[PDB]
Amino acid sequence: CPGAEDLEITKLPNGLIIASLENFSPASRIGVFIKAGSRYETTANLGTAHLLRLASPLTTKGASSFRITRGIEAVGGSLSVYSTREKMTYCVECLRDHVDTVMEYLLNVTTAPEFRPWEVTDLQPQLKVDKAVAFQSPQVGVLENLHAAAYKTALANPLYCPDYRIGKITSEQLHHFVQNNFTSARMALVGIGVKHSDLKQVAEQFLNIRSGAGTSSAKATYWGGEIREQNGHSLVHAAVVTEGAAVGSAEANAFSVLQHVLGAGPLIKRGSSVTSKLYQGVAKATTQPFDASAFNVNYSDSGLFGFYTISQAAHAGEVIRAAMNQLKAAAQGGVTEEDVTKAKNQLKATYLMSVETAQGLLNEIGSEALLSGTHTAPSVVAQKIDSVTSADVVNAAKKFVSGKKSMAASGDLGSTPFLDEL
Amino acid sequence: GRLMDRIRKWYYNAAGFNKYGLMRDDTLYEDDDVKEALKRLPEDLYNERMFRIKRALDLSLKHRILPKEQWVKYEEDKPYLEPYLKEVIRERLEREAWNKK
Amino acid sequence: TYAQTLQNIPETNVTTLDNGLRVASEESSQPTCTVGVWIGAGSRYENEKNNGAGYFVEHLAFKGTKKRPCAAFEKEVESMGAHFNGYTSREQTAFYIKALSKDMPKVVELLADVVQNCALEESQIEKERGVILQELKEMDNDMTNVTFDYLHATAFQGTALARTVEGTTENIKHLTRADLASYIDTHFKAPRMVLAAAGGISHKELVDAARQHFSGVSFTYKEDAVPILPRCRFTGSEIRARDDALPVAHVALAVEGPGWADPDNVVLHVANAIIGRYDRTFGGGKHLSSRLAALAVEHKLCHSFQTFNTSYSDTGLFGFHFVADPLSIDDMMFCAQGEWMRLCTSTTESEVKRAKNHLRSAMVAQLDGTTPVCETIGSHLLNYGRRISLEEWDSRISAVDARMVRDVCSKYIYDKCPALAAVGPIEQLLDYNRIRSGMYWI
Amino acid sequence: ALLRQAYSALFRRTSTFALTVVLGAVLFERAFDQGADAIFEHLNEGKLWKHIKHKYEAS
Amino acid sequence: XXXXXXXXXXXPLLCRESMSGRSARRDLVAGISLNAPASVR
Repeated sequence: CPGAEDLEITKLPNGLIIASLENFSPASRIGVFIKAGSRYETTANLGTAHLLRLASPLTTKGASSFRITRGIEAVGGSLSVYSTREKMTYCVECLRDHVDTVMEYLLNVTTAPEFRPWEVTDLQPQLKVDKAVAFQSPQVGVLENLHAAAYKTALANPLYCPDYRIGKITSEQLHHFVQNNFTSARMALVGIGVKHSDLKQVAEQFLNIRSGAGTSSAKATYWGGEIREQNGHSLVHAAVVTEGAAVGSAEANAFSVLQHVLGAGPLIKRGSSVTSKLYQGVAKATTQPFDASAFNVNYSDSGLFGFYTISQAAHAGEVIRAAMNQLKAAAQGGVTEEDVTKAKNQLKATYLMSVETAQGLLNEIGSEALLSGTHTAPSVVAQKIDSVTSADVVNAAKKFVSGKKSMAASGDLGSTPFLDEL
Repeated sequence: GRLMDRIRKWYYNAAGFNKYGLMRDDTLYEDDDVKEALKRLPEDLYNERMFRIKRALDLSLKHRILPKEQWVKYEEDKPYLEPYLKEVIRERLEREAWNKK
Repeated sequence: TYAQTLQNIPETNVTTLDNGLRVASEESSQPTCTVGVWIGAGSRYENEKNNGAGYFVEHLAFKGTKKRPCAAFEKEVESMGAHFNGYTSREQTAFYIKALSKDMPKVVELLADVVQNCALEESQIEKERGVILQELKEMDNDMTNVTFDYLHATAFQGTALARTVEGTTENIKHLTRADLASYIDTHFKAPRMVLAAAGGISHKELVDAARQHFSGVSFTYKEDAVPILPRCRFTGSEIRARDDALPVAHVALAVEGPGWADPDNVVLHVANAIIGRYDRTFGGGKHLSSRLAALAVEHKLCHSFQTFNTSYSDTGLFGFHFVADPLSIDDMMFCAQGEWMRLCTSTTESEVKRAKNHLRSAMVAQLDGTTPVCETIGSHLLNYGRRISLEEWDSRISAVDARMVRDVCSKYIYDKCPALAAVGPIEQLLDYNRIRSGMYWI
Repeated sequence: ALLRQAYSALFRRTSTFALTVVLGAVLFERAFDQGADAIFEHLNEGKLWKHIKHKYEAS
Repeated sequence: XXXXXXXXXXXPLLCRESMSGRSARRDLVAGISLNAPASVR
């Protein structure tokens, strides 16, 4: 009766990664991590990555659009597609028994779509809907405009399909995108609550199609732009970033610590942030309610770092300038050796409880197994983080004040400062 | 035994919708299945079907037909809708079976 | 195999203190953990004068204690990478902490400090006056929120359950430090509290740190006695708050539930799983198994619909809620009530064989993490008096068949006068009598 | 508890409601007719052929 | 099999803490599900 098991990893001749782990949980969760996304779109096929993840329930070469939804729901299972600008995960959850059942539809969707022209055409207007509900949160507005103002290509491409290309994505563009990117050396069959010998058997004696590395991406050229949206909303969102560090970078951990030094989102419900020098530093400058956190993204070949301020209209200027000064003062040395250790503690915490969930665990395993075909022991990831000096943090702050900034802000920008005013 | 081909080719000419310049699938009665299959047709094939039908309609009100030269040959008849119609039926039979079990 | 992994879940340990406080834990090998106190207190325990006091208290829980004021308390909690969170319902208040498994004893001390030695600074209260008054204006634009409050306001009209958790504007305006302190002393008492924990925590060391910081024994029998709340009367009624300028309309319809104790609550969840839920982002579309969802897609009946079985101590609310355009309401309500009758009349074994599988996957998904396990544990004791393992839930669920779903639904739904809450542009949906006649004969 | 006992059995399912009305109309007809007939004949004693019949049967 | 939905069209939160937790911890994930409301982070 159940005990402590190890995580296993296998690399097929295909270049395919199989990262499994048995935890004896009554719920299995299998995913297919793929290096796809809008990062590989060009001006000719914009939005084909968005339509692609909406195209999951469409007919496949082995399962009808009917049987996919009906067969999965027949066993309480669920199918979902999460994707960023340069990653694509196809997940399935179900009871331990009906793994093989739901595994079929998962395999059919990712490795054998048909993209029937009439089904594709009928799906096109869902782009309008899915975008409209996601854009209800003002952050996705400036966050998409940020990448547009930060880069020139690849990462500059929007995560949600642009309006002008809705209904104008061909069924052939979906086929080409899957053929060029969903290749074996770019994917990983990652499972949880499954024996490795089974997950391995499935990946080879069922899963194949185009091998190799396929279409590559033009590495992200930096721009440094200033996109501003005037929409009269009483609240003004604003983001200011420079080039950060990539995934698996040396300066990667240094920025994450600087993030918690400045502070990233309250840890106490309805609570002020004391550890946050950013939250506090702005609070001294403005009177009214607001939010100001540290912003940090790490991509494969680049990254962004800075601050995001949700503030009132006329007090946007006060908050933004104050939030800027906090990174200036942080670069001028204003970082206690305890602040680092306190941030290195907050960070080691955040990481650990994030992997509590089934989503967090499968993602964390599959993320690394996809890029660097290994899983790092949680003790060593705890080593790599607190092996960051106090100087490394002040250095990361120095790079912000020095580097070329790119700003995205949407709201009533009547009192929102331009980028050449910071 | 080339008998079956003899009989089909005979009926095709005896039917005489080729005199109107109509394909076999043009004369298909549009029930729920045919209606759905038609909506799956590519633009070009659909716009062409539309003209052939409107031409047959115009001919019918004239009580005239096309010249013998413009009659659709039996071997030149394109079953353009039949592959679509078969999948529409196959899909439906699946649902009807899946809703009983 | 699934059947074995249920049997092999570490049982939840329970021990009781001198003062009646219960301590429960689910020990795993987690470097992190969640541990807090689930109190049997809410807006039902409140009344006309102190309505929303427990919510006013919830605002002042994290704002510092006697031993350590606001500045120190927030700084101490943040530094250990620990997250402090909580809530308050109509019948249940909770305050819990997410932290490393090593900080467990310090956490319990931090928890015990808030529930007992809360500061309630006279100056701090005046700040949260405007804070809550803003959260009221902000929640007032949540149409789903406004509807469900209205549902309670008319279903349990004239009783304690008809009150909102946040309370009146007048009450928030005029609540005193004395009123707040009174609520805390009256309700936050050891026997009505459960110290739950889940993660890499030794149960023994949990009850030890608990034994230390949860001290004082009660003297009389009264302070050992847990109050028996006065019953709440259901009313076949409706409340229609009309606003045609409102973009989309919200409608909630419900019958009276059985209560936490009743084993029929399991069947009602199986039945609710059959109809399920939907919103226009459900990729399944027209092929969804849920009949109401399929009809909702085929005829564009609604933006979203959900079914709920909100249970309370002695009662509940079995019903559904949907969001629709001004001219799709009547057809949506029509189909919804039709599927209700379909439950009582036509429910097939094939349908519940799916519904059971969904409910199985649901209750397991409910326990994904330390906090949702702690939430279950803190509530299971507070409502059932014990922990119900997933193994036991499965046994109850697996015994559900179509003949049973028909009976239980016919018992709570058929020919019953429902409660109706309707907000927004609501002309197409009209007359209670028509809605009432939709309660019988499929 | 007739008002309840009648509801559960007779008035619940739309079927038993109809069967109640059908059988209720059968009972009502026998009852009402005999009743009204009695009230009318008693109000007119010695006036109907029903009464003065015997006076003319030397058959 | 879990998660709340929404509804809008095409063609407030004004207090420091009830609109807190939003400023992009990371950046922007985009989730869509066969039977679950479209996620967004």
